[PDB]
Amino acid sequence: EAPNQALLRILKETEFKKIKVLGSGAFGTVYKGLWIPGEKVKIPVAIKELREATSPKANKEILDEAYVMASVDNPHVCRLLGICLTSTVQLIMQLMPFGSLLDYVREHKDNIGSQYLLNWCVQIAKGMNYLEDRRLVHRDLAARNVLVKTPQHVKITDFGLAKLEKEYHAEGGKVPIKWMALESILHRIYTHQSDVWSYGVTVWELMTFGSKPYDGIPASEISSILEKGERLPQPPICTIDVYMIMVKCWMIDADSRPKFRELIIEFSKMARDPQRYLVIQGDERMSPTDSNFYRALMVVDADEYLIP
Amino acid sequence: EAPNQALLRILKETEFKKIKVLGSGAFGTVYKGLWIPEGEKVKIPVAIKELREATSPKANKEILDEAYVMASVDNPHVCRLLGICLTSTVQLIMQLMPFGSLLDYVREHKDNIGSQYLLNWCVQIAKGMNYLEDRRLVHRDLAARNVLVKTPQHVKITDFGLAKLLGAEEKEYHAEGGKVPIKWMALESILHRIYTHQSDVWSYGVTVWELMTFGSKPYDGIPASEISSILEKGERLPQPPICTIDVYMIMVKCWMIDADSRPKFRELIIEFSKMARDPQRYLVIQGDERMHVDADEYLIPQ
Ligand SMILES: Cn1c2ccccc2c2c3c(c4c5ccccc5n(CCC#N)c4c21)CNC3=O
Ligand SMILES: [Cl-]
Ligand SMILES: [Cl-]
Repeated sequence: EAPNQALLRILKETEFKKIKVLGSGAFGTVYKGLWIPGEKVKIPVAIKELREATSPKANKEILDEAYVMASVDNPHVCRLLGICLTSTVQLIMQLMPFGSLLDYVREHKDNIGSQYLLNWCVQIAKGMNYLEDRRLVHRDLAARNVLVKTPQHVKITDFGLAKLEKEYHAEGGKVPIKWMALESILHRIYTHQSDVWSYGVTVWELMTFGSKPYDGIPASEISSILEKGERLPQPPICTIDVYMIMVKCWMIDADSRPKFRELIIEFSKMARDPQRYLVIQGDERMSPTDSNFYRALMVVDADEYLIP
Repeated sequence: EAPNQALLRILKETEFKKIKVLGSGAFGTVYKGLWIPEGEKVKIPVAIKELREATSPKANKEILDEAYVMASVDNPHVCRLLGICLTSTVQLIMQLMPFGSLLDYVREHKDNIGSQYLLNWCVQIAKGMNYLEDRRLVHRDLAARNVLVKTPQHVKITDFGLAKLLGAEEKEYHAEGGKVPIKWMALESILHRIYTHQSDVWSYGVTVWELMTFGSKPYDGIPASEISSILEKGERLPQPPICTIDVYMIMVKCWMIDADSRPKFRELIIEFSKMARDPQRYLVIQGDERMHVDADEYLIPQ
């Protein structure tokens, strides 16, 4: 092949501070974080820290993870800012100052634009197919995990990636029942076509402007309702053609579900004529702005600093 | 062009129960069923089609394609689906025509069929067809068995399983093999697996035949393989005794070898509608003068 000249940066624990715990696992936990660096600018980040300081196998995994993430390089997949070799290893993953898409969309639903909505689907499909070109399974696609660099540019977190042979099992605790494919629910296994299922759901959240999927429904019921053939309802904005794309992602059979390269083609094709495929009231006139998540930090994007 | 806001509704199978089987196919089965919408307090009669297996993506893709068309078309003589069921084997839920296939209907009631109805049915079939020509969709399996009778007054088209949608770029669609029965298909479709709206007209001509003869089998004696020869030989379906030369002529044009020569559906509505003004003249039937908790498709619409 070719040399992987990916830079790995080692940051001191003093350099970064962890605001709050976003998620927890049997091994390791993930914190919302602020990184400073002696520079004026502050950078929002996600930090993954091993729960346990002394497990050879866990340490081997966390280093491979840091190897893949640093190895990853795509406009729509979060860059790995660096790692810090405490006894408990931590990995720093860039976060965008404006925040996540899900929150962003709820804040701006009134002013939201149809072209932007089709454009985000093409972008997420690009990151996922990039990820899938290497044999890499995201295991958690959702609108909270899609980050807004700018309203035109979004990126998806690559934390906790699993690399393939056909399928990989994953146990962490705090699992997201609603976004997972039924196959994943019953047997706790994740494939690319399972990730597509989560992709379908993500698009739904975008289309409804951030309504909660299967809202007010217990997680135990969800596995059964999927067997009965219930699925998410049509987004009022959505055309039948767009909805069909979501429906195919929610097909019980894995192979029936669309492959990611397909999804990129389709959405870019619909992106050429967005107004025919998505109908939003007062669609023609609607503006880029700061976000509520971004307000709390009040920040600098990581990508701009690193450029020099 | 315009956005398609036709809406497809997902329904959990617990919402509907199946009282009885209307018909069997190798693809799968159609059930008579009562559908209760959750929350809503009405009972809707419905027909549910269910495939034999969810095993194959192609099977999966075609049903999803079929369901997409049946939801997107809205015509008074095109049967519409109420919703879909994402179960492992996908389920199709459609408005129920209680009476059944027209072909079934004609044989049982041959003694009572007035000339107007036969003309009135012909008009209605064409009207639905003509809509599908507008929608760029070729039905690809028209027969009196695929024409259902919600009521004698009203009839709707059915079984879009074979139907394919033409590309704007391409005037005609060609598909490998022939799933469909030979007798209905136009000669170009048998020889070259070519299908066009004009090829649908040919099948239309066979559907009218079936009505005018009260459902007798086309080329009833003949095995399917021979049929391609006889058409080339020039034999065709014989004059329905009830039929005048003016009406039968119309069926002749449909089974013309040259597809562009045969009538367009638009024409067929006007030609059969004009006959429908003065039916006795254009159709001769003995005793013709003598011859004449709730849910519905209507209910769903405002
Ligand atoms: C065979 N059959 C009937 C027989 C007696 C009474 C009704 C039907 C019927 C109906 C439908 C269908 C229908 C809808 C889509 C596809 C096929 C349908 N069939 C039979 C075709 C097969 N298989 C239907 C059908 C759809 N609504 C029906 O009533
Ligand atoms: Cl999370
Ligand atoms: Cl959940």
